[PDB]
Amino acid sequence: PVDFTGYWKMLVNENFEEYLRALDVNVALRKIANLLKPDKEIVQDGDHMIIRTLSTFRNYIMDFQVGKEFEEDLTGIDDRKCMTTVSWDGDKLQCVQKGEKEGRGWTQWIEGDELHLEMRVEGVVCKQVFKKVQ
Repeated sequence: PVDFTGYWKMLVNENFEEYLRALDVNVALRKIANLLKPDKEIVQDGDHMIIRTLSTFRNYIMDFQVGKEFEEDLTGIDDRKCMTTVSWDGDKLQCVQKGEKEGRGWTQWIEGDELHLEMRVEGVVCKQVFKKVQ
């Protein structure tokens, strides 16, 4: 129902250190992650989506069909593998990442001209907000 396609620049990044720690990211890699302001480059065609999380350090690429469970390789983040499903919730995207960590996933939606992303694991919540450059 919504088209997320765009290059979205980060404006807000709350509790990211707390989220990476809950994934057992070691202290040096958390130190550099503090420098980063990852952007979202998204291309979508219907239920097919590529979400490229771009940073000067390391990118993370997601490439998926909404509603199709897939083996997600989170190499670069915590190098785990998850059984992951992205689903439509109205205009919102809900992601459940099944694996070692409880309650791992995220929610993505657009409010106005703002891309919103909440990342969760073990009850830690990271809030990110992005905007296209007008």
